[PDB]
Amino acid sequence: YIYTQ
Amino acid sequence: RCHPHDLEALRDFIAHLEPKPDGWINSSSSTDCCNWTGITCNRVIRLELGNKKLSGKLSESLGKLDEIRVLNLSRNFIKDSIPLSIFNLKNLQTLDLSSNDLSGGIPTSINLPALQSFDLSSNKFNGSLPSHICHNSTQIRVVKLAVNYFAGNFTSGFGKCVLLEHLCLGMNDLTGNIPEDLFHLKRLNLLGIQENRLSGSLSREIRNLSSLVRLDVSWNLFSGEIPDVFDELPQLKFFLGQTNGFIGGIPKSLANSPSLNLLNLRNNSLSGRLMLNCTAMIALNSLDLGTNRFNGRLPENLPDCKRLKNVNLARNTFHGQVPESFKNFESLSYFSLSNSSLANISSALGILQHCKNLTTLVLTLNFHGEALPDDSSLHFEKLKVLVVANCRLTGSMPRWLSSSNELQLLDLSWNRLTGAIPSWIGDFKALFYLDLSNNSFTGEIPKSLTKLESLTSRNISVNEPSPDFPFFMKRNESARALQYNQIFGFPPTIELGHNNLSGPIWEEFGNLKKLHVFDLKWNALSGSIPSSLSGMTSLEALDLSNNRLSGSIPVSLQQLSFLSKFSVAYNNLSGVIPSGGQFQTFPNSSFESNHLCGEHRFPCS
Amino acid sequence: ANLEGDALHTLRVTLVDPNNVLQSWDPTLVNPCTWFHVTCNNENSVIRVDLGNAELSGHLVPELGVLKNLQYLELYSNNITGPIPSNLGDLTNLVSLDLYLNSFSGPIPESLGKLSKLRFLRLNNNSLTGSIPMSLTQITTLQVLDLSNNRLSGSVPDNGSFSLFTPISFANNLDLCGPVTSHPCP
Ligand SMILES: *[C@@H]1O[C@H](CO)[C@@H](O[C@@H]2O[C@H](CO)[C@@H](O)[C@H](O)[C@H]2NC(C)=O)[C@H](O)[C@H]1NC(C)=O
Ligand SMILES: *[C@@H]1O[C@H](CO)[C@@H](O)[C@H](O)[C@H]1NC(C)=O
Ligand SMILES: *[C@@H]1O[C@H](CO)[C@@H](O)[C@H](O)[C@H]1NC(C)=O
Ligand SMILES: *[C@@H]1O[C@H](CO)[C@@H](O)[C@H](O)[C@H]1NC(C)=O
Ligand SMILES: *[C@@H]1O[C@H](CO)[C@@H](O)[C@H](O)[C@H]1NC(C)=O
Ligand SMILES: *[C@@H]1O[C@H](CO)[C@@H](O)[C@H](O)[C@H]1NC(C)=O
Ligand SMILES: *[C@@H]1O[C@H](CO)[C@@H](O)[C@H](O)[C@H]1NC(C)=O
Ligand SMILES: *[C@@H]1O[C@H](CO)[C@@H](O)[C@H](O)[C@H]1NC(C)=O
Ligand SMILES: *[C@@H]1O[C@H](CO)[C@@H](O)[C@H](O)[C@H]1NC(C)=O
Ligand SMILES: *[C@@H]1O[C@H](CO)[C@@H](O)[C@H](O)[C@H]1NC(C)=O
Repeated sequence: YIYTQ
Repeated sequence: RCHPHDLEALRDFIAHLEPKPDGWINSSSSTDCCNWTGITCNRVIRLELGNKKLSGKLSESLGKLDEIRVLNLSRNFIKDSIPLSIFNLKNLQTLDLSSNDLSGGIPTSINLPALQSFDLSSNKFNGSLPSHICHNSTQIRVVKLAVNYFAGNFTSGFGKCVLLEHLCLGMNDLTGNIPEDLFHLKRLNLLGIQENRLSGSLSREIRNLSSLVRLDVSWNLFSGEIPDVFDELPQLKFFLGQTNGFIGGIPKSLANSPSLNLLNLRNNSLSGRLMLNCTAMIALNSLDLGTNRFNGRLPENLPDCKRLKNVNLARNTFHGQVPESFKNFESLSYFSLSNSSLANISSALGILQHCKNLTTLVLTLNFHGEALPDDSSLHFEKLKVLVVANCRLTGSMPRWLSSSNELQLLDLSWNRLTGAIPSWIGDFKALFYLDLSNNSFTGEIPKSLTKLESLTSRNISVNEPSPDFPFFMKRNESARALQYNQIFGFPPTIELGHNNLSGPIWEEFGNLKKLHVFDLKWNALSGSIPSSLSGMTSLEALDLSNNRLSGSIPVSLQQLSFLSKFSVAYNNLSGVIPSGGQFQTFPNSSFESNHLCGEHRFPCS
Repeated sequence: ANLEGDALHTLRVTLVDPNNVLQSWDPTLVNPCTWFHVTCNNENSVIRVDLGNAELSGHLVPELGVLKNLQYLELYSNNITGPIPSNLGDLTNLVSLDLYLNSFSGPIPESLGKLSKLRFLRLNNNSLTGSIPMSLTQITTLQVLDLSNNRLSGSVPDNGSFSLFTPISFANNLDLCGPVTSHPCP
C-alpha cells in the first residue's frame, strides 16, 4: 500500500 | 595559429584522454588550437570540455597554460589525481572538475589569486577540507565540495573568505558542529551542509549570516531547539533541516517570516501545538512537518496562508476532523496526512472537494473503520493522485471518483470494500497505477480494464503532478519500504489481488502493451490463462497464484522477456512447465500445488 | 546500495538505449531498488537484472562485479558488443548468466569457474573465440550450458560437470574438438 511520511 | 607553448600543453592534455572530440582529431598536425572544440583565446584563456565522455587522467601540462582563466572539465570520466601546477595558475578564476572520478586529496599550499569559483563536487576526494584556499584566493565567491569523501571536523577557515556567497559541503562525512568562524560570512547566501554527521545545537549566531537565502542543514545529527533567529534573516527562502533531532515548537520568528517559501523539518522531534502566523508568512508555499510529535487538532489557520501549495503533516500525532476552514485552501495542490488519527472521512472529503487546485491527496492510515462516502455529490475535478489505503474502510467503489477524469494513480488497497469493481474504472484515460488489492470485491473483473488508454498506446500524454513530498510503498508490513520521489516513478500497475473475484481473465488483457505489474493472486478466477497474455510485452511481474484456473500455461509466455516475477502456484493447471526464455529463473514455488510437469523440477508419471 | 546503484549507472551510460528501458535508472536515489528491470532483495541488494530482448547495444562494464549478491543476469537478445568482463567471476552468487543472442567478442573469461553456484550458462549466438575454460568443470551446480554458434576452438572438456552435455551445446564452432563434437582432436 502507498503511504506518506 | 596559437602559441607554441599552449599548443604543446593542449597536446599533452588530450594525449591522456579519449576520445578526442570534434575537433581534436588533427591535434598532432595542426596549429589551429583556437578553433578546436572548447578552446578560446584572445594565448588559450578558456578550456571547456564538460560532458564529452572524456576518459583518462589530468595531464601535468594543464598547469602550463599560464593564461587560462576558465578550466571546465565537469561531467566526464577522469580518474586519478589533480596535478599540483593546476593549484598555481595565477589567472584561473573558474575551476570546475565536478562529476568525474577524481581522487586523492587537496594540497596544503594553493595559490589561485584570481579564483572566483571552485567546484570539485561529485568526485572521490579524500581528507581534510581545502579551507586554506581563502588565504591566497581572496576573491572567491563559490566553494563546492559536495558529494565527496571529505571526513573529519568541519574545520575553521572559510571565515577568511570575506566575499564567499555559496558554500556547499553536502553529502560528505563531516563531524563536529558548525565552526564559529563561518558566522563572519556577511555575504553568504547559500549554505549546504546536509547529509553529513554534524552534531550539536544549531547556534544562534546563524543570525549573523544575514544574507542567507537558502540554508540546508538536513540529514545530520543536530539537536536542541531551532534557534529563534529569523527576523535577522530577511532574505531566507528555504530552510531545510529534515532528519535531525530538533526539539520544541516552531519559534515565533520562523512562524512570522514573510520571505520563507519552503520549510522542511520533517523527521525531527518537534512537539506541542503547531502555530504559524499565516498573516505574516505571505510567501510560504511548501510546508513539510511530517513525522513529528505535534499534537492537537490540525491547525485551523493554514488556509490563511494564501500561497501554501504543498502541505505535508503526515505521521504526527494530530487527531480529529479536518478543520472546517480548509474549504478555503485556495492554493493547495498536494496534501498528505497519512497516519494522523484523522476522523470523519465523510466530512474530510466533503470539505477538501472545495479546494479546486487539489491534485494529490494521501490519507493512508486514517479514519480507521469508517465508511467510504457513497455520496455522488462530491466532485474532485483536478484530482490526479488519490491514495486512501489501509483505513479498513467499508462500502463500495465511490461513484463520485468517476468524474475525476485526470486520475493517474489510485490506491484504495487494504480496506474492507465490497461489491464489484465498476466498469467506469476503465474510463480513466490517464490511469496507469491501480491498486484495489486486499479488499472484498466480488463479481467479474470489468472488461474496461483491458481498454485503459494509458496502458495500451505508448503515446498518451499527460502532465505528472509535482508534490515536494515523496511517496513510500510497502508490499507487506514487514517489507522494507521503497521510496518514490516521482509519480511517474511508479511502475504501471494493475493490482486486484486478495479480493473475492470470479470470472475469466479476459484475452483482451493482451492489449495492455505497457503494463509492468499484473497482480490477480488470491481471488477465485477460473478458465484458462489466455495465450494472448504474451501481448503484454512490458510485463515485469505476473502473479496469478491462488485461483481456480485450468488448462496449461501458454507456451507463448516465454516471449515475455522482462518478466522477473511470476507465479501460478495453487491453481488447477496441468501440462508442462515451459522452459527457457525467462522461465528457468522462476523459483520452484512459482509452480507448486498444481498438476504441472517439469524436466528438472516436478517430475511426472 | 548507493555503490550498487553507481555500478549500474555506469552500465547504463555505457549502454545504448533507443527504447528508453533504462529511463527510470535514476542515480540520485539511495539505491536502484525502484528501477524498472532491477530486482532487489529484503536487504536492498540487487539480485536480478532482467534486460533480455530490450534492444540494447554498446558494451558491458567491469563495474558489474560490484553487485555482490547478483543471482540472475539476463541480457540475452540484444546487440551488446565488446568482451565479457572477467569481473563477472566475482559475482559468486550468480545462478544465471544469460548473454546469448548478442555480439560479444574475445574469450570466455577463466574467472567464470569461480561461479560455484551457477546452474545456467548460456553464451550461444555470439562471436566468442578461444578455448573453453577448464575451470568451468569445477562448477558442481551447472545444469544448462549453451556455447553453440560461436567461433570457439580446442578440446572440449568431458570431466566434472561437463559429462552431462551433448553436441547441441557446442555445435557450430570454428574448430572445436572432442567426442562431443563432429571432429576428433588432433
Ligand atoms: C528519520 O530519522 C531517523 C533517525 O535519524 C532515520 O533513521 C536512521 O537511518 C539511518 C540510515 O537509513 C540508519 O543508519 C540509522 O541507524 C537510523 N537511525 C535510527 C536512530 O534509527 C530515518 O531513516 C529517517 N527516515 C526518513 C524517511 O527520513
Ligand atoms: C562547465 O560546463 C558544464 C557543462 O558544459 C556547464 O553546465 C557548467 O555550467 C560549467 N561550469 C561552470 C562553473 O561554468
Ligand atoms: C599562498 O601562497 C604562498 C606562496 O605565494 C604559499 O606558500 C602558501 O602556501 C599559499 N597559501 C596557502 C595557505 O595555501
Ligand atoms: C501575526 O502577523 C501579523 C502581521 O505580521 C501581526 O500584525 C499580528 O499581530 C501577528 N500576531 C501574532 C500573535 O504573531
Ligand atoms: C504510523 O504511525 C504510527 C504511530 O506512531 C507508527 O507506529 C507507524 O510506524 C506509522 N506507520 C507508517 C506506515 O507511517
Ligand atoms: C461527521 O462530521 C459532520 C460535520 O462536522 C457531522 O455532521 C457528522 O454527524 C459527523 N459524522 C460522525 C458520525 O461523526
Ligand atoms: C489486508 O489489510 C489488513 C489491514 O486492513 C491487514 O491486516 C492484512 O494483513 C492485509 N492482508 C494482506 C494479505 O495484505
Ligand atoms: C472471500 O469472500 C467471502 C465473502 O465475503 C468471504 O467469506 C471469504 O472469507 C473471502 N476469502 C478470501 C480468500 O479473501
Ligand atoms: C527445486 O526443485 C529441485 C528438484 O526437485 C531441487 O533440486 C531444488 O532443491 C528445489 N529447490 C528448493 C527451493 O528446494
Ligand atoms: C543462432 O545462430 C545460428 C548460426 O549462426 C543461426 O542459424 C540461428 O538462426 C541462430 N538462432 C537464433 C535463435 O537466432
